[PDB]
Amino acid sequence: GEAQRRKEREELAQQYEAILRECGHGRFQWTLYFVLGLALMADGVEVFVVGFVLPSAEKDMCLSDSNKGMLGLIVYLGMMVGAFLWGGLADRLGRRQCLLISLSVNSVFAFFSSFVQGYGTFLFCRLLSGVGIGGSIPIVFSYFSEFLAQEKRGEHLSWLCMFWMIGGVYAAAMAWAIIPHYGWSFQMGSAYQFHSWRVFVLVCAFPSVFAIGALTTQPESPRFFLENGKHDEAWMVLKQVHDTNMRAKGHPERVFSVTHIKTIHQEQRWGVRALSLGGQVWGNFLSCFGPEYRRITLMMMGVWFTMSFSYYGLTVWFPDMIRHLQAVDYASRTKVFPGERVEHVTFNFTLENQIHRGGQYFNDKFIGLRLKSVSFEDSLFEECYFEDVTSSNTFFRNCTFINTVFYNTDLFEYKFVNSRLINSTFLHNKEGCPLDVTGTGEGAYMVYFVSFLGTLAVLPGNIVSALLMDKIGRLRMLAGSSVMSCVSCFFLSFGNSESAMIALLCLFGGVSIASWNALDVLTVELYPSDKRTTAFGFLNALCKLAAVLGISIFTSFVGITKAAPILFASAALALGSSLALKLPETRGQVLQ
Amino acid sequence: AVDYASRTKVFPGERVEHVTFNFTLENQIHRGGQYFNDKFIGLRLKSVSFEDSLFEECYFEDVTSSNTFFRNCTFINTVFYNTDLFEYKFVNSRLINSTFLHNKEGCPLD
Amino acid sequence: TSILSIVYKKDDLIDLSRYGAKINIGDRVYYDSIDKNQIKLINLESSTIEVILKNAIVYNSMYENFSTSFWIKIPKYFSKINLNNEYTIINCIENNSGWKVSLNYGEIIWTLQDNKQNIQRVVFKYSQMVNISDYINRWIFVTITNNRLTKSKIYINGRLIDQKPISNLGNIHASNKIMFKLDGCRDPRRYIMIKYFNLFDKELNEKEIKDLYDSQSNSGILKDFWGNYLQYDKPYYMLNLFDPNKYVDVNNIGIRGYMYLKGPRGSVVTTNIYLNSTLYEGTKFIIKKYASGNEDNIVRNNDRVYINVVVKNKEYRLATNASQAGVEKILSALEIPDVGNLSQVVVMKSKDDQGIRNKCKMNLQDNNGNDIGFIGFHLYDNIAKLVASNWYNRQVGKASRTFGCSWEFIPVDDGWGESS
Amino acid sequence: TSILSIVYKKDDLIDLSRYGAKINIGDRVYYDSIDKNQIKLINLESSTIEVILKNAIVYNSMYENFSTSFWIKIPKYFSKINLNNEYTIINCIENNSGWKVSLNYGEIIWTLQDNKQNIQRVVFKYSQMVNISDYINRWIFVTITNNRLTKSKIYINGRLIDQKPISNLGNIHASNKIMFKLDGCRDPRRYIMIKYFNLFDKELNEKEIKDLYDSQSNSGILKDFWGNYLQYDKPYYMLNLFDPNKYVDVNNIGIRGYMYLKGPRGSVVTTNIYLNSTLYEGTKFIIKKYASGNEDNIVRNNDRVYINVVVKNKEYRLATNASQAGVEKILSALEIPDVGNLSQVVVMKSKDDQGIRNKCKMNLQDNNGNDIGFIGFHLYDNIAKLVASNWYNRQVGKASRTFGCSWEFIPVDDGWGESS
Ligand SMILES: *[C@@H]1O[C@H](CO[C@@H]2O[C@@H](C)[C@@H](O)[C@@H](O)[C@@H]2O)[C@@H](O[C@@H]2O[C@H](CO)[C@@H](O)[C@H](O)[C@H]2NC(C)=O)[C@H](O)[C@H]1NC(C)=O
Ligand SMILES: *[C@@H]1O[C@H](CO[C@@H]2O[C@@H](C)[C@@H](O)[C@@H](O)[C@@H]2O)[C@@H](O[C@@H]2O[C@H](CO)[C@@H](O)[C@H](O)[C@H]2NC(C)=O)[C@H](O)[C@H]1NC(C)=O
Ligand SMILES: *[C@@H]1O[C@H](CO)[C@@H](O)[C@H](O)[C@H]1NC(C)=O
Ligand SMILES: *[C@@H]1O[C@H](CO)[C@@H](O)[C@H](O)[C@H]1NC(C)=O
Ligand SMILES: *[C@@H]1O[C@H](CO)[C@@H](O)[C@H](O)[C@H]1NC(C)=O
Ligand SMILES: *[C@@H]1O[C@H](CO)[C@@H](O)[C@H](O)[C@H]1NC(C)=O
Ligand SMILES: CC[C@@H](C(N)=O)N1CCCC1=O
Repeated sequence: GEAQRRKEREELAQQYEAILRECGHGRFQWTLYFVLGLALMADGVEVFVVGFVLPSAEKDMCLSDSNKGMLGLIVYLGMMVGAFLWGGLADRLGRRQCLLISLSVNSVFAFFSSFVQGYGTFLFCRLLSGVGIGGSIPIVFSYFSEFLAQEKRGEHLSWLCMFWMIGGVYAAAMAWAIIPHYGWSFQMGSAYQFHSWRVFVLVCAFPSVFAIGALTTQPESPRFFLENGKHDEAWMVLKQVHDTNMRAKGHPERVFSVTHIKTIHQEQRWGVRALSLGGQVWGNFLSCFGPEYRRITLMMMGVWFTMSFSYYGLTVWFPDMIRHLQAVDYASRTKVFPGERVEHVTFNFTLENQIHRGGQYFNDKFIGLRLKSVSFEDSLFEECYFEDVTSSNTFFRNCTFINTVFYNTDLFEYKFVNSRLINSTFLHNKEGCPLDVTGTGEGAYMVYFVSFLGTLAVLPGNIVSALLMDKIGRLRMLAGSSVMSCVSCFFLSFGNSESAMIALLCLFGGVSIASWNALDVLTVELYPSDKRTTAFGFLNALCKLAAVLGISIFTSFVGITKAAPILFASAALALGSSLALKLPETRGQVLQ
Repeated sequence: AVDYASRTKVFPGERVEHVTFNFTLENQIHRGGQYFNDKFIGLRLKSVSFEDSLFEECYFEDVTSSNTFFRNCTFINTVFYNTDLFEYKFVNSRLINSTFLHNKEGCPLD
Repeated sequence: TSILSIVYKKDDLIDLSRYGAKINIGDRVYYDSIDKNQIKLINLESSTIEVILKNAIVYNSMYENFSTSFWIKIPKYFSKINLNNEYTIINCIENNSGWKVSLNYGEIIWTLQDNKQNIQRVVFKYSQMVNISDYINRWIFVTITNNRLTKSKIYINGRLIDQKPISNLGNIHASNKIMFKLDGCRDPRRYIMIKYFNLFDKELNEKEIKDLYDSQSNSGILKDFWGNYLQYDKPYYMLNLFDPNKYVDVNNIGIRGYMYLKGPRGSVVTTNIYLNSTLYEGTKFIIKKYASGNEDNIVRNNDRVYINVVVKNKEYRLATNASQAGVEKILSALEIPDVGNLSQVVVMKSKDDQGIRNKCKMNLQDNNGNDIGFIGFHLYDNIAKLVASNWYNRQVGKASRTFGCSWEFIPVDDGWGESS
Repeated sequence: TSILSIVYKKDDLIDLSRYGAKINIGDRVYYDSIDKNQIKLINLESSTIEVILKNAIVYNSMYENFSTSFWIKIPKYFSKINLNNEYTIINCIENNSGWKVSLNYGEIIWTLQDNKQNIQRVVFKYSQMVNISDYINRWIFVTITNNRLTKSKIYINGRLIDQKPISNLGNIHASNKIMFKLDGCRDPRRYIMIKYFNLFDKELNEKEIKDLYDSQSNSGILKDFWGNYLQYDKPYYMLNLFDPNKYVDVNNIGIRGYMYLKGPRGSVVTTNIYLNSTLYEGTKFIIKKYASGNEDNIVRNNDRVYINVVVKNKEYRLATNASQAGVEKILSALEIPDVGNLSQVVVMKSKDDQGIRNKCKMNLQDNNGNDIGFIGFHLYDNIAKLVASNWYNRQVGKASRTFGCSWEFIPVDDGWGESS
C-alpha cells in the first residue's frame, strides 16, 4: 500500500515537473509574484505599527507598564496562532482560499483597531489582526513554489523576500510622514479623540486590502487540485499558465500538449464538517511527524527556533540599548542646586533636567511654570501658592508642604514621593492620566530613521542570496550566513555609542538575511505538496514563539551587561548552524 | 510717563539665596530685599530700582541696565564682572570690598 | 421618664425634670447667637459645666438600666497631635467607678466601670478620609443605652452602631455630680459643642429613640450642612446630595446664561490625618425674605423667599421662563431689576406631607401660585443644568425615589478650617 | 657712627654697633622665608620686641640732635574701623617724655615729647584713593632727622615731605628700652612689617641719607611691585609704569598671535576707604632660570633666564622671530617645545651702567649673544604690542628718557586683599 502510494506520488511529481518545464517561466509567474509580494508586504508592514504608535498610544490611552509590553508583544502571539491555523487549513481548503480568508480577517480587524479607544479592545483587535496576518508567509511561499520548475527554484523563491523589506521601508516612511503631526485632533464625538497615529494605523492597514484585490484575480495552485482528486480545473489552470506565458513570449499559436494528468486517488452538518476538518488537519500535522519525516522536522524545529530567537532578540535589543545610552547621557547633564532660600517672590520659569536639594521656599507664588525632569528633594514649602503648573517627569521627594495651595496644576498624588502635606489644598486640577506617560518629540524621528537603516541593511544580502541561491546551495548559504551572524554577535562588544550600535545593527541585519532566505527555500522544498503549508505554518508559529521568548529575554538584559545577549545569541546561532549542516540537500530535485 | 509710573510694580521684603539668574525686568521697584551668594548672569534691567536692599557675596555678570538705580543699597564682597553698572547708578549706596572688572563702554551719565 | 434635661432659659441653664439639679457654669463657656441652646466648651480649666443631682437619683444599683442622649458637634482634627489622645468630655466617675463619655481621633467612646474596676467600652468610629462626611464638624445625635442584664448599645442618629455585653459587670457607682469639660486633651485649640443633654432611668428601645430624634430635630425649620439654623442674608455654598462631586456654577449673566454643575471638587489633605473634599467651591446662594412675617432671620418650613446668586461678588436673582419647551426648563441668574414677571418665588421645604424630616428642597412657583416644581438638575448634551420641573412632584406623589431635588447649604465654618 | 643696628643672624637678631644692646623677642613674631631680615609684627600682646640700650647712650640732653632710619610695610586699610585709629608702632616714651613713631589711616607720624609735656608732630600723609600707589602695601624707606636748634624733618625714600621747628622744645628724655609693638590698635587683624632699623646721634644730611637709601636698596637684586625679592617659578602679573592702566593679554596661540596691552583696569572700592585699581588683571609671567648658577630662588641682576606666559592655566614661552621687518618686532607666546631657534634669552636688568638703581627691565637677546634689546610696547594700528628693540638702548646711550622699557611684577599678596 505505502509503496503504491509512493510510486503514484513520484509519478505525479515527475509529470508535474515536466508540465511546468513545458509551460516555462514568464509573465504569469511574475504577475503571481507581484500579487504574493503585496501579500508579504502586508506582513512586513504589520510588525512595526504598534512599536511606532506606542509613544502616542500611552498618552492617548493611559498605558502603564505591563500594558506597553503586552501591546508590543501581542502581534507575535497573533501570528503564532494564525500561522498554525491557516497553514493547517490551507492544505484542505486551498492556498488561495485560506490566503483570502486570512488577509480579510487582517484587513477588517486592522481597520477596527484604528477607531478603538480602549486598551482591551485595542489588544483584541490587534491580536486578531496578527492572527489574520500570521498565515501569510507559509501560504505565500507554499503557493508560489507550485508554479516553479526545478531549473531555477531557489532564486525565484528568494526574490520573493524583497517585499518584506519593502513593507518595512513603507511603514518607516509613513511613520515619518504621519505620526509627528501631533496637532491633528479631529473630533467625532465629545468623549472620543482621533490623533495622527490612528491615521498611521489606517494607512498601514491599506496594503492588506491591496493584496486582497490583487489576489482575487489569480488561479488556485494545480498541485492542490491534483492531490485532492480534482483533475479538470488543475488542467485548466496549467493551460492558462501555458497560454499566458506563450502569448507574452510572442508565440500565441502553439497548443497545450498535455491531455491527461495522473491524479491521487481519493478513498449538525456544520458540526460534522468542522469535526472532519479538525480530523484530517490533525492527521496532516501528525504525519508531518512521521517515520519518513521525523529527522527533517526536528532539524527544522531547531533551526527555526534558534534563528528566530537570535534575530528577534537582537532586533529588539539594539534600539533599547540606544535608548539606554541616550538616557545615561541625559542623566550625565543634570544640574544640581544644593540649598536655596527664596522668599516672597513671584515666579514664572521653565526648568529642565535639574535637581533642587534642600531648598526653603516661604510665601512664594509659582504662577505658570513648566517642569521637565525636575526633582525637588528635601525641600520645604510654607504658605506657597502654585498656579498653572505643568510637569513632565517631575517629582517632590522628601518634601514638606505647609499651608500651600495647588490651583490649576497637574501635580497628581503620584508626583509626591515620601512627601508630607499639611493643610494643603488642591483646586481645579488639570485633566491627566493617573500615572506617568512620556512625551517624545524629535526623538521619534531618529527612531524611524534607524528603522529605515535596518531595512536598507537587508537590501544587499537579499540580492546576493537571490543571485547565488541555486549556484552554491541551500545548506551552504544557510550555514555560511549563520556563521557571520554568530561572528557579528561576538563583535557586539566593540560598541558603546549610538552611532556604533546603529552600525552594528545594520551589519547584523545585512548578515542574517541570507540565512533567512535559505531557510525559507529549504523549508519549501523539504516537504511534499500535501503537507507543505501545514509544516511551514507550524514552523512559522514556532518562529513567532521563539520571537516572543527572545524579545522578552533580550529586553530584560538592557542596561545590565553586554555579555548575556552576546552569549545567548552566539550559542543559539551556533546551535542553529550545527543543526542546519546535517540536513539533506534539495538543490536539484522534483518538488516532493 | 505718568501712565508708565502708574503701572509700576513694587516688591517688598524679598529674600533670595544661592540662586542663579537670568531675567529681564521692566518698571519695578524692589524694596528691602536681601540677596546672599546669588549669581546674576546676563540680566536686562529697564526702569528697575532697588531700594534699601542688601547684596552679600553676590556675583553680577553681563548686566545691562537703562534707567536702573541702586538707592540706599549695601554691597558686601560682591563682584561686578562685564557690567555697565557705573558709579552714577549707585545713589547713596555703600559698597564694601566690591570689585568692578571688565566694565562695558558707556557714557558717564544717563 | 427623664431625670435630667439641661435646657436653655433666660441667660441660664435649667432642668426640665422635676428634680432641680444644681447647675454651675464657668466663665469661659460660650453660646451661639442664634441657637443659644447649644453650648461651646473649649480646652481650658474655667470652661466647665457642673450638674449636681439629688441623692435619690444617684446611680448606685446593679440591676438598674439607664440611658443618656445628647447632640454633639466635633470640629475636624487637623494635625498628628490629636492622634492617640483619648480625652474625656463628660465625666461621672468617682472612686474609679461610673460612666464616662470621651472622644478620640475619629472616635466617640462610652465607658462603664464597676466597683471592681472592670471596664466596658462601646465605640463609634467615623473616618476622616472620606470625601464628604456626615460626622465631621456636623451635629450628631448620640444615644447610649445600658441594660445590665443583656448588653450596652450605642445609637448614632437613631441607628445602632455597636453593642457590647455587660453581664460580667458588677455594681456600678455614680458621682453625685456630672462633668462637662475637655479632660486630658493635649491640643490647646480643641473644643466641642453640645446641646440637649438628657438622662433616662430605663433602656430605651428603637421606637422611643427615633421618636426622640424626630422630636429634637426641629423638623419645621430648615437646617444647613453643619446642622445649624438656616438664615437669610447669609452666603451658602450649595451641594447636590445625589451628585456631591460637583458644585453650582454659572457661565453667562442673563437668560442666555445657564447655571450648571461643574466638577469635580478639589481636596483638602493633611497626610495621614484627613483627605476630605473641598466644600467652599462654587457660587454662593443668598436667601431673601419675601412673604415670611417672622421677625427672626431663621428660615422656616413653607416660607416663600427669593434666591440671590453671588457671581464675582455681585448678587443676581433666580428666575426661569415659565413658557418654554418641556417641563424641565433651565434656571438662570439675572440682574435684580430685569426679573419682571419671570417665575422667581420659591418655597422652602424641609419636611414632607406626612411630617417626616428630610433634606432641604426648593419649589419654584409663579406669581399665580402654580407650582413650576422642585429645583433640580438634568443633563443636556453632557452638561447638567439646573431645571425646575414637576417630574419630582410626580415621583413624590407616586412615592418614587426622586433624583436631584434635595440640596445642602454649606456656610463657612471655623471647625472645618478650609482656606477660601 | 651707628648706635643701634638690628640685623638678622642665625635664628636671632643682633646689633651691628659696638654697644651690645639686649634684644628679646616674643613667641609670636614671624619672619619671611626668603627675606628673613624683615620682621612681621601682628596685633597681639606677645608680638613684642624689646631692645635695651646702655646708660651711656640714653638720650637725656637738650642740644643733642639725632636721626633714625628704617623700612616699613603697611597693608591696606579695609574698613571704617581703621579711621581715626591712631596707634603706636614704636615707643620710646617714659614718664611722658620721648620720641615715638606711629601709624594712622594713611599717615605715618613722628612725635617728640619733652619733660614739659610739649608735643611736636611730623606727619607723612599718603592717599588711599589713588589708582596705583607707591606706598600702599609697598616697602617705604622712612627716616627722620631732629636738630634741636633748627627743625625736625621727615624723609620718605630720601625726599623731603615735611619739617617742623622744634626750637621751642626743652629737654627731652628717652627710655632705656625701646618697644616694637602695635599699641592702641582696635583692629584685631592689623599687622606691619619692619626692617633695617638704624639710629644715629646727629642730624643726617641729604647726601648721607641718599647714600644709606642706595646701600640698603639692594640695587643688585631684582624687586617686584611690593618691593620683595623676585623669585623663579612664581606667577607675576605685569604692569607697565608708563602705561599703568593696561595689562598684558594674548589673543591667539603661536607666532600668528600677538601679546598686547589691553585696557582699562578695574577698580576695588570700599566707599570712602579706598578706590584703588585692580592689580590682579592680565596673564601671569613666570620666570625660569636658564644659566644662573646660584642655588637660591632669588633673581639677581644680569641673569639670563626664560619667561613663561600663563594662558588658560597653561605655560607658554616668550619668543620672537629675529629676522623680520623693522627693529620694533612683535613678541609672542608659543608652545614650549616648538620654539626651535627663536630668541628666548632675556637678561634681567635692575641697576644701570653707572650703578644707579632703577625699575626692572628685560633685555631680549639671541643665542649668539646679540642684543635684540629692551622689551617694550609700541602702537601698531591703535594696538599696543610688546616689542623688543635696540631703540631703548639707543636712548640709554644718549641719556634720553626711554618709553616702554620698564616693568613691575605683581604677585598675589594678602596685604592687598583683592579677590582673584
Ligand atoms: C490647619 O488649619 C487649621 C484651620 O486654620 C485654617 O486653615 C489653614 C489652612 C489656614 O488657612 C488658616 O489661616 C485657617 O484659619 C488650624 O486650626 C486653627 O488654627 C488657627 C490659627 O491660624 C487657630 O486660631 C484656630 O483656633 C485653629 N482651629 C482649631 C479647631 O484648632 C490648624 O492649626 C492648622 N494646622 C497647622 C499644623 O498649622
Ligand atoms: C575686605 O577684604 C579684606 C581682604 O580679604 C580678601 O578680600 C575679600 C574681598 C575676600 O575676597 C576675602 O576672601 C579675601 O581674603 C579683609 O581682610 C582680611 O579678612 C580675612 C577674612 O577672610 C582675614 O583672615 C584677614 O586677616 C584680613 N586681613 C586684614 C589685613 O585685615 C576684610 O576683613 C574685608 N572686609 C570686610 C568688611 O569684610
Ligand atoms: C509666565 O506665566 C504667566 C502666567 O501663567 C503667563 O501669563 C506668561 O505668559 C508666562 N510667560 C512666559 C514667557 O511663558
Ligand atoms: C530627608 O529624608 C531623611 C530620611 O529619609 C530625613 O532624615 C530628612 O530630614 C529629610 N530631609 C529634610 C529636609 O527633612
Ligand atoms: C540668559 O543668560 C545667559 C548667560 O548670559 C545666556 O546664555 C542666555 O542666552 C540668556 N537667556 C536669554 C533668554 O536671553
Ligand atoms: C534706607 O535709608 C534709611 C534712611 O534714609 C536708613 O535708615 C535705612 O537703614 C536704609 N536701609 C537699609 C536697609 O539700611
Ligand atoms: C519573509 C521573511 C521572513 C522569513 N520567513 O524568513 N523573515 C525574515 C526576517 C524575519 C522574518 O520573519
